[PDB]
This record gives sequence, C-alpha cells and structure tokens, in this order.
Amino acid sequence: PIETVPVKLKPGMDGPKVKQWPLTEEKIKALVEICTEMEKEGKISKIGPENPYNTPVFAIKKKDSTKWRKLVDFRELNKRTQDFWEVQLGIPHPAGLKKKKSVTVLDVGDAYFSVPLDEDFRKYTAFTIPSINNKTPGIRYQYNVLPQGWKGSPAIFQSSMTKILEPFKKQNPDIVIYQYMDDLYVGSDLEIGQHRTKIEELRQHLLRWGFLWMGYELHPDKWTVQPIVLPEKDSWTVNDIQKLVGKLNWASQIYPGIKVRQLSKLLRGTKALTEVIPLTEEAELELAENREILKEPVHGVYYDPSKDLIAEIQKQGQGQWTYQIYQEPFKNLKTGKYARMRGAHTNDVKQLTEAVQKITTESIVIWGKTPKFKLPIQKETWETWWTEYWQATWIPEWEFVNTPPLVKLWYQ
Amino acid sequence: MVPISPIETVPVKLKPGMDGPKVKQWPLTEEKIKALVEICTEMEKEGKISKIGPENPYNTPVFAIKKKDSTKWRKLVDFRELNKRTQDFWEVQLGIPHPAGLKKKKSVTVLDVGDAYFSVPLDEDFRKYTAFTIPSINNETPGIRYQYNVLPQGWKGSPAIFQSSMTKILEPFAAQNPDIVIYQYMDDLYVGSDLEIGQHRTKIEELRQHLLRWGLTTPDKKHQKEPPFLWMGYELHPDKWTVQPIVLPEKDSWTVNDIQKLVGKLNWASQIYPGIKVRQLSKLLRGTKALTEVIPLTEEAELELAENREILKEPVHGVYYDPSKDLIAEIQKQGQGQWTYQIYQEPFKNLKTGKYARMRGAHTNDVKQLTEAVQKITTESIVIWGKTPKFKLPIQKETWETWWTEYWQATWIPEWEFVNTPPLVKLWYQLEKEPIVGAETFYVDGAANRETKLGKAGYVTNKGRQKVVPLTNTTNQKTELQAIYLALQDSGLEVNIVTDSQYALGIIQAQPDKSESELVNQIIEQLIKKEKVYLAWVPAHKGIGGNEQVDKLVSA
Ligand SMILES: Cc1cc(/C=C/C#N)cc(C)c1Oc1nc(NC2CCN(Cc3ccc(S(N)(=O)=O)cc3)CC2)nc2ccsc12
Ligand SMILES: [Mg+2]
Repeated sequence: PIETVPVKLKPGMDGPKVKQWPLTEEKIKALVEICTEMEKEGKISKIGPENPYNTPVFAIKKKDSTKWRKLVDFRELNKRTQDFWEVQLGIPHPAGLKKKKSVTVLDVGDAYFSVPLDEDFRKYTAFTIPSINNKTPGIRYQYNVLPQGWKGSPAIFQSSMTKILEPFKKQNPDIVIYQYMDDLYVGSDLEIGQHRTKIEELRQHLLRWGFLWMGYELHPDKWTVQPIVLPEKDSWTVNDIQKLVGKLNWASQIYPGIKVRQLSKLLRGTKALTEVIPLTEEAELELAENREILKEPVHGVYYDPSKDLIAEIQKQGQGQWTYQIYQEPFKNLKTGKYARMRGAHTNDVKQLTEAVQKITTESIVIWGKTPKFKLPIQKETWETWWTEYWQATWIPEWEFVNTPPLVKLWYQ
Repeated sequence: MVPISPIETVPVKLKPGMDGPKVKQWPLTEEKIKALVEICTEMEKEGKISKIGPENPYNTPVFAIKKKDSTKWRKLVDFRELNKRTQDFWEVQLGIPHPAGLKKKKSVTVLDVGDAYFSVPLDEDFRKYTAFTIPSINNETPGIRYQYNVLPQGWKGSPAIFQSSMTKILEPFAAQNPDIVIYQYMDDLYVGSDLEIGQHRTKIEELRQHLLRWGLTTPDKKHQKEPPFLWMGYELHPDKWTVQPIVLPEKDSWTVNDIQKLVGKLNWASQIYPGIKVRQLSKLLRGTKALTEVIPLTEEAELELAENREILKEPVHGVYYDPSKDLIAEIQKQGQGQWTYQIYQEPFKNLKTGKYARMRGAHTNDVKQLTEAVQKITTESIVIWGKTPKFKLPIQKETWETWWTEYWQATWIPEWEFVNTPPLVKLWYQLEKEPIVGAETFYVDGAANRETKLGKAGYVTNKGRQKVVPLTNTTNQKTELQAIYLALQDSGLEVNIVTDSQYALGIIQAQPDKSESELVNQIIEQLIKKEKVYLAWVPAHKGIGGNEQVDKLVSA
C-alpha cells in the first residue's frame, strides 16, 4: 500500500494536546520495550520539539494474557479527525448480528500496521513515554502506519478488509461479520461446536492474507429490556405497600395507565410501618391491572442514530450491578444486570470497569457505537484506577454521578 | 581541522496564516548605536548573526541597556512580536524531579554548556524572521541589518530546541554508560555516579570526548558551588535534602498581600515539615483582589500561624530514595477538613511529607476525604517513585468494610493497614435496611409559602403523637429537613421516619458527617444519638396515610 489516503482534521481545529498521565515504573518499562521494537520495524519514529501535539498512552494486558500491550487513548484525536465516508455513504450496521446465537470477537488490529499513514497527518499521532519523577524528558514518538484505536484506521483499511473477507463470506453467507475499530465480530446461529469451527476457519484465512489467536464469545440471544416486576406476597406490611406505591409511581412515568389509588386507600390512617395490611379486592385488581400493563413493552421506543446512547449503572451490592441504555429518559432501549464480576470480589472499581467494558461491547453489537456512561463513582477515584483494569482497545466517554439516584431501589 | 558533526536543525514554522514581525526600530542615542555596532560586530565574527540586504521586509526592535557596576552596554532584541507569531513547541522542561525521588550519588560534577548553546543552528528558512536594525549615526546612512544564525536568547523556541538538541547528542552516551546519571538545567549539565572519584573523573572526560564530536567545549562551572546545591528552591546535600530556609516574618499588620506570601512559604515547607496547616490563613483570602488591603487575623488564624512557627522552629530534612526498601505512606486527620501525611521507608526517616485539604462542598464526611487524600498521595507517589505506597490509615478495617459494602458509589483504596493514631476516622451513624419492629413511626412533612417565606414543619405518629411548628423566612426544602429534625428530637432511641422529600433523602443517603447547613448538622447530631433509625420515602400527594394527614397540617 504505497499510496497513503489524504487525512485531515475538522475545520478550524488543531491537533490534540492531551497531558500524559503518570505511569508506574513497570508500565513505562513495558512501553519502552514495545516501542523500541515498533521503532525497529518502522511503525513509529522519534519526533522533534517542533511537534507540540500529544495523545496519552498506557500499558494493559488483554483478557488472560501475561504479555504487556500498548494502548493509546485516541479519544481526543478521534473527535478532531474528519468524519469519514471513505468508500461509501456509510456502513449500514448489521441488525442481524445482535440476533445470532453466538458472536465471537477477534482482534485484527495488527492488520493496521501494514498500511502507511499519510505523511502530513502523522504529527497528530504524537505520544510520550513518560519518565519517572521527570528525571529524563519523555520519549517522543509519532506513528508511520495506521494506529490501533484511531478512527481513520478502520475507515482507511475497509477496502482491504472487505477483500480479505470476501472468499470466506462467499462460502458462508449465513455468518455475519461486523467490524468496530480494531475488532471483528463473527456471529452465527450454529450449534456452539459448529460455530467455533469456523472462527479458526476464519483466522487461518486471515493469516494467509498477511491473527493474534485471541477470541471472545458472546450470546446476544438474551439482550433486551428487563421487565419491571412487582412483589407477589400473601401479607403486605405498611412498609411493603409504601415501597410498592413508590415503585408504581416511578413506573407510571414509563407506562401509561398505572394506578395506585386503590393501593393508597389501604394506607388510610397513621399506621406503624411493620403492621400487616390485608389487600382489598379493589387493590388486588388494581395491582393485577398494573401487573398486566408491565408485561407489555414500553410505548414509542426507537433508536435514533443521530443521538448519543446513554448508559447508567447502579451498584446494587454483593457484586451486582444494574444498568440501562437509553437516549431519552424513561425510554430504555436495553437494560441489564451483572453478578459476581470475575476476579474482583473485593474491588468495586475493578467490577465497575468490567461492567463498563461489557456494556460497551453490547452497545457495539446492537448499534455499532459506544454510549456515554454515567458512573456512580467520584471522579478522582475513577481517574486514579480505571486504567489498571482496562482490557479493551476502545475507550468510551463517561461522566460522574455525585447524588444518589432514588431509582436504584426500583431496579433492585 | 578535526571534522565535527553538525547539530541537526529543527524545522520551524510560523503560526498558520501569520507573517513575520514588522516592528519599527526605535531611535537610539549615538552612544547606544556605537555600543550595538561594537557588540554586533563581535557576534558577527562568531557566526551568531549575519548582515543582510534591504529586501528582507521583517524587523524586530533592538535596545541598549547596561548594569550599574558592569561598565558595558548590553544588547537586547525584543522578540515579543515574533514570539506571538511563532508556532508552539513541545516544552520539554516544565516539570523538575522531586528530591525525595532521587537516589543518592557518591560523586556529582557540574559542566557548563553555555557555549554549546550557540552551536545549535537556527533553521535557515526561519532566520529571515529574526531580522533587526541598528540605526545609523545621524540617520544619514542606511541602518545595519542583521539576522540570527543561532537560537536567539528571548525567542520562543530557543529553550525547547536547545534542550532537545543536547538530549539527542547525549542519548548514546547515557545509554552506553548506565552507571552514571545526566541531568541538564539551563546552561548547566549535572553528572553523578557511584563510581570511585577516579572512574568518575574518567567518565567526565569521556563525556567531554563525546561532546567534542559536535565541536562542543565544556569546562567546569565558574566558582564551583559547594554543597548544598541551591536548585529550584531546595538544598540538595550529599546524604539529605531539605527546602531552603523557611523564615516567617513578624508583623502586627497583615495585608491581603502578606497572607498570600505566607501560604506560599507554608505550602512549600509542607513537603518536608510535617503538620503544616493553611486553612485559617487561607480563609482570610476567600474573595478579594486588592493585595494591600489589611485583614485582621482571627484568633483561629493566629493559632494556626503560631502552630506553624512551632513546626518551623527547627529545620528538618528528608532522605533520598532506596529502591530496595518498601514505600510507606501514613495519613493523619488534623480537623476542619485538613489532612497531613508522611512518606517514608524507615520509621522516623521521611522521604517527604505533605498535606491535603477538603474540597468545597455543602456536605461531606471523613471517610470520603480520607479516600480522596489516598488518591492524591497515590498519584503523587507514582509521579515521584513510579509505584503506589503501602498505606497506614487511622481507620479500622471493619469501619472501611462497612463503608464500602454499603456505600452507593463504587470506591477503592489500595493495600493499607490500620494505624491506631487518634483521632480515628469512623462512621458516625448507619441507617437501618428494614423498618424497626416496635419502634414508633413518625410521618413528617413541611411546606413553605414561596412569596411570604412562611412555613410549617411537623409530624404525626402511629401512637397519636403530633407536632406542627410555624416557621418564618423559610423554604420548602428547609421545612422538609426541619420536620425530620423534629421527629428525631421527639422520638426514642429507635424510630421509623417516613418522608416524601426527595431532597432530604438525597442529603441523608449521601451519609454526611458535617455540613455547611446548620440544620443538617443538627440532624446529624440527632442521628449520632440514636440506636436505630429507618428512613423511608413515599411520593407526595398520593393519599398515603400519615403522609396525607401531616401534609394538610403543614400546608396552611
Ligand atoms: C545529577 C543532578 C544534579 C542536580 C542539581 C542541580 C543543582 N543545583 C539535580 C538533578 C535532578 C540531578 O539529577 C539526578 N540526580 C540524581 N541524584 C542526586 C544526585 C545529587 N545528590 C546531591 C549531591 C550529592 C553529592 C554531592 S558531592 N559529594 O559530589 O559534593 C553533592 C550533591 C542527591 C541525589 N539521580 C538522578 C537519576 C537520574 S537524573 C538524576
Ligand atoms: Mg407535602
């Protein structure tokens, strides 16, 4: 690929100038060895003081891998890079991917290092391996080839990838392959044994076109909007009915026709919270009518590709996390729950970081983009620790919730 | 003639769309002109500048200044205009090492690389932008016009290009001599090692032999400074480090400017003098911009200052870093949102100290502040030593476990152990998860008239206890908190409380232990006195019993 593709920034925007955050000694050492080899291979080059730009870097370990990996935080460059319609007016996201019984995620980011980057754009990819305690100036590099995690990389390489996959797609017309950034998502409705067979049948095809051997197994079969469920009890205390009326009143913002009048009637007076209140027939019917309403889907819910996806997360305790994805309040496009996060029974922040990556993966499969997270954590705690548990080659956007939402109860 | 390598030129550009400077030269006295001709004639013979013709359309004004005892004129080219129009550079010298992060070195030599500076050539395509004019005697001949061939002193890019050029020249020498350390500061080059003075003096000569490859002569720094090195405000001694003398002045009249200079010294000193505090002296600056305004010191600000004078009475020092020992960080609560800490490897031998001050907020608690201090120290330690320290914290393991398992946010603090150093951080109240059997149930409510600011707060209970209190100059949110306060005041040690105030719930569910609101603080004092409190929420105006009854009581 001698010819580079002309790449520009958006009008009236300069390159990124993002501060490098401090790194532990062992991560710096990892980055020095990685970048030394990358420099020997021509993928990056040392830059001079005439280049003032910067994008942060750090070091991670892919899922269950002892080898250090470099990850560049290109979030700032990506939003400053021109919008892309490299080949066509757009890539119609495959609505069938989310329907496949199984979906496997292959890391094909290594393919990017075979395409040279436009010489005039390279300066905007500058990054710094920091020193410890400022004892030496950081090591300054820029990219010579398509970098992993950059918006332009999948767009520029798309003509090549589509040709690499054509023979495989030709034989398997029922296998849906989707690409997001550095990752290929390969899904099939086959029996789990038959599905896996083709994945290795797909990378070997890739290895002969110029790999990683890493995978990820999803099952979008079970992704939807979880229903609102109400308790089924034989005896209701005053407290139980107050909680139920509160939940139903919350639900009434989502579902029309929710009523609480007959249930509130039961609370006539000033009763001790632990007192048992018998349900009347009128309240039982009303509760049944509410229960029926809650079985149906929410009215007027639709994905608008022009708006951002928003993801909220609640800590429920004991390793459980609930989350909702929406664009407009009370119009959830998907909701879910997580339990027993792996290898983090005593670390909230690791559990939250893993939830963020799982939710982002689901968002990519369903809509082809990442949501903006509302994180139940103080900014300084998240910003100190999240890179310690990150294992994905993309990074979403996030904001911080500092006031406890009352609705955590309702998703319990 | 020994061939020397050329120092690689950095390509420089002007900011997009901008042209070079075109500033008029000022008229100069005959004496200043004579001086500038003399000076520039010498710079010309050394290659620093070159005469140019009149086709160059750019110009930067030049001046002639002098010192009182120095019986000579000084040249000065004012590159302010050119700097506004020159591209940004990578400024690779903003941060400096912290002494506590350095390992001691047996021997340190200083080299002067002032003359090496002038061997760094200026990008030739950019030289035209540096043109200046020496006016002629009596303006009867064309002025003498020059341009720079070297990095001009005062030009935007000279510091970054100079340091970058040296670093690249030094890199092979540092990589192939891992038993020395090299550090550059201004025109100074600092070389240290743990070699015997013999092998050390040899590495220095080898470094000189290396620099000659680019024609760079480097003698020793005039009047070799004995220890300690006076550098960036520190005293670097062979075995110890400290800040330079911290001397607090005596005064009976303190202005808004005096208090700013005292916090600066105190802040600087807090990196080695443990227990420094600057809240009460900072509070006297909350909002003002006239520095000469005099602000009386509160009896609390005087105490704080006197406490600092006690700490500052005698000098202290930190030790240098030993990578083979553990790194340990200990935190103490000081009060009023203030925190101090020490980082050390052996007991009583601090690497450095520090402080942390609570963020501004209507509410907060000690555990959140301790967590924030931990994150700050964590980040500082990574900067200085490239690793997180082990923490010693004045909070019981069981207190922390209760906090993070029940707190609604994710939270985390790295490996740490309890240190029994009062005052200990604790949880002051914990609400029940379930309603309490046999405890009286208070339904509370409050309301206020927006226009008149008149309101009411009260409660009704399942035992028929009731109260409504009329309030003046209040708001809905205030009456809602006042109602919870009354229920706490009038109930036994165990109580169930039912509110419809999402605002009140949001406050209490944040688990504050102190507030800027005196009413919230009174509520906190009541919660601390209870054995069990269950707080439940219901939506207003839905006909919920008890809540409906009290709502009408406080709504007129
Ligand atoms: C080498 C050096 C010197 C200075 C001084 C500036 C001034 N003004 C600053 C820095 C950042 C330096 O840079 C590094 N300094 C160290 N360590 C130091 C070495 C010096 N000692 C103090 C000392 C020791 C011996 C004598 S003596 N007996 O020769 O008179 C005099 C003073 C403390 C530790 N480590 C590194 C690692 C990478 S850079 C670098
Ligand atoms: Mg009310």
